[PDB]
Amino acid sequence: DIVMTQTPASVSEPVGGTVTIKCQASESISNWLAWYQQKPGQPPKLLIYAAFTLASGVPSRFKGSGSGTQFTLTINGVECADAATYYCQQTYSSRDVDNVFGGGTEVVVKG
Amino acid sequence: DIVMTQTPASVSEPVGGTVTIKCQASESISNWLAWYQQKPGQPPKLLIYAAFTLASGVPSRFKGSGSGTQFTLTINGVECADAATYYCQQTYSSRDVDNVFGGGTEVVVKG
Amino acid sequence: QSLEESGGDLVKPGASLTLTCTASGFSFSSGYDMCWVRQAPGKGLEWIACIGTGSSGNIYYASWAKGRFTISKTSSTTVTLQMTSLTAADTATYFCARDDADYAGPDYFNLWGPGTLVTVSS
Amino acid sequence: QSLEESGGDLVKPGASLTLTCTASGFSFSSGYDMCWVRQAPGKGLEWIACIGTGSSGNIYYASWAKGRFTISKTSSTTVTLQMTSLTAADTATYFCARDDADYAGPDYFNLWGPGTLVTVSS
Amino acid sequence: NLCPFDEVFNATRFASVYAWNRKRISNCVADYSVLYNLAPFFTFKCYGVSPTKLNDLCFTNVYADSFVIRGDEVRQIAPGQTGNIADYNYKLPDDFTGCVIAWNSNKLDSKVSGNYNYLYRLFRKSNLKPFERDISTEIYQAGNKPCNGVAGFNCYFPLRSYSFRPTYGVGHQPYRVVVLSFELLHAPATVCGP
Amino acid sequence: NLCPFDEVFNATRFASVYAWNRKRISNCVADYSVLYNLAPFFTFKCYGVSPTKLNDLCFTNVYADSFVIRGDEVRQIAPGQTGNIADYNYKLPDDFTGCVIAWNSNKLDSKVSGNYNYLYRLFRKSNLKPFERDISTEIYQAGNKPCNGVAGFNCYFPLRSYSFRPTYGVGHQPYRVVVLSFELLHAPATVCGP
Repeated sequence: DIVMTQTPASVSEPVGGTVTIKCQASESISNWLAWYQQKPGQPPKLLIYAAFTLASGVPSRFKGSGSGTQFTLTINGVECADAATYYCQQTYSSRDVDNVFGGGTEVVVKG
Repeated sequence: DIVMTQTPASVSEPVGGTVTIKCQASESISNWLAWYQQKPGQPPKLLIYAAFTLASGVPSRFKGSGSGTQFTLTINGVECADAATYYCQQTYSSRDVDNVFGGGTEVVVKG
Repeated sequence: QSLEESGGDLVKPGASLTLTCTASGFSFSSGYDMCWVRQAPGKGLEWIACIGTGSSGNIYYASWAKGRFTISKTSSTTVTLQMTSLTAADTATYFCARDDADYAGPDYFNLWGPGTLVTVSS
Repeated sequence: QSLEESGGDLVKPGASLTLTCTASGFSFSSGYDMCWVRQAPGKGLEWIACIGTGSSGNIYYASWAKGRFTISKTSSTTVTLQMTSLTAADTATYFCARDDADYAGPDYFNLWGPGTLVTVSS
Repeated sequence: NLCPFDEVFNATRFASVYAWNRKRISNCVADYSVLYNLAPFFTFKCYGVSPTKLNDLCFTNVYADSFVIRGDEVRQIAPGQTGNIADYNYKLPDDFTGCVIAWNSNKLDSKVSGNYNYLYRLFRKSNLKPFERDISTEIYQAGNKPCNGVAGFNCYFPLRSYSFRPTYGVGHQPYRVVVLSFELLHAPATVCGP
Repeated sequence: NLCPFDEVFNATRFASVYAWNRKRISNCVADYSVLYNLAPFFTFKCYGVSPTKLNDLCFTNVYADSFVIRGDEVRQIAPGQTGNIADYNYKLPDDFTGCVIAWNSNKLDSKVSGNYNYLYRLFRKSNLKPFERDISTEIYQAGNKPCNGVAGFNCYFPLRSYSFRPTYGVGHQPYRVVVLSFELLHAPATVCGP
């Protein structure tokens, strides 16, 4: 029913920059969305629930923004420890959906 | 703009008695006013701010009353430790005013 | 508290497996929803199923696994997922995640298990 | 906190002086306003000037001291006031009071300095 | 070809009031007797058309807007009303046509831990014109110094969360609201009753 | 000879609601275009005359009453309204003429420590007659035994202080209010627009 896509596939900036990741849904999903982070060889960790609220124990560098059909996640400062993969989950209508999760975005911090 | 007057110039009442000091403003200043007390050779001490509220650490005998253009301050009982000079301040409009403070009232406790 | 998973081993093509998710430090109360997801070695996350640990389980399935998979709760701390006819593309790491709201579906996954590796090859 | 005064000394008539107000235990933040008042030896208190300690200080003056005096903030813990063309009627004790609300004007004076005596005599 | 009322009404999760959904109903037959089993404790006080004769009438185009609000704020969803929800979240035109329905959903949208997923806009520069959604998350500057992204004093996040307290009265409980906007235009009738 | 709207509207500090200020406007030209730079976010809802055609009209005598109230209490400034402010602080006559203006002043009358200088009357023997002021601070007797100046149990101070909380919505923020009372009497016209 609702299918999302995540862009770009991969990003790269020096340590001082800010990264922005876009996730867009086929239909409006309102405020139901979640940004997850997975480092290699580890289960993913929740970062942004409700598309704005920071998780528990997450550093105050991940800002979520947008609502409706377009969502963005922005890291204002990378520190070579944020090199991971980021995912967006719709958590809105999961009756007949192939995959709640979107595609994977791989972040490379070239320090 | 606002010119204020304070009466009487000097008072003298027994230890158990009550003293009253009146302060009148030319134009309506509403509730903005403060009663200060200055002992000889001392900086003045704030007693009654906002024309009703007692300051911090002031004995519960100085009561303020009235609002608008006419205000009164009353000591229901003196104990020879309240001999000083009392002033009223408009703190309402000081764009072009010669003096916010009113005249001084010297209180003599005839114990 | 943890959800260490078991039953991960090599299975020949056209066979069946039954993985188990066991809770540690708590049991399956009715206030939480359980889910199973999988991840290919180099691809993104894929959601498989969810079961509610309440009085009336709201079992939910993805479109791509409508009849191949089957999830069922079997005890107070154990939920099993069984698949049949595993193909070459079913090799992946499977995670047993826990939800945070019982809205008949996978909501935010607050807690994740370490996940187990399942490979299909001759 | 204290606002001890300085620069108070005898001056011949028709000269200039520059008194200083120095804070202790705090710095002149944007929250609170500063003012200078004076008291003649036998008269009541008279207000002279006020300056804000914020981004844009709203300097004010009494009507009788429209241009004779000049008050300015020079550092984080020092505000100075300068008078010129002094006369025999300018002798008084000067206090540096601190306001409690920056409504662009002298509000209630919660804290006062000890004040210093300035005398004008030939 | 029955109208898709069940999916709009029997949806498990409704949108937050600020980012309300919008659905178009067209080319179907609409029935109103069903809206008793899908929505308990409904309240169909409404405007622009008599509810009793909705059965024998045709509607040219129908919009369905759904969200979740507090119990005591349901009176704010009406033409000409003034308040937080009407000004900053959902404003209805004065000459509104169509019917509004609200039903209690404590059993569906109340959690023991506390529902922190339903949000509403609290700060806004100016009131919304009718039918306009503000999905901006820009920090609100309530003082004189610019916020510059900092959320200190006089710098508040424009969106707050609903702190549902079912222990108190029905004014502190989540009510699900569905608004139907009808009309009558040059297009021939396409949505009709049974 | 411009009317003194600058002094009334751009005054640094307004009066408390219970001791509201009063000003007379006479023998001047009243320009209403100024009331956009001085008073942002105003609400010019008003009574007795069309606001737009005020430019070409002459007023017999103009009274301006200014004060500061809460955001949620602004709806109490209207003829016939009932409430706390309507009964005990400021009553408008039923046959009122003139226009009321209210604008948010969070940037001017909000203090980090807390605003404790604006007061409002909370207790009173009976409702105010239209256009009356009660500045008495007599201790209120809420029981049977006379207070005799004591403020103990069942003996309350009639005046309270506004505790503005800008963390909440605009309903807990200080709004500055100015009420203009026109009239039409035997005296010839003396205040007119441009």
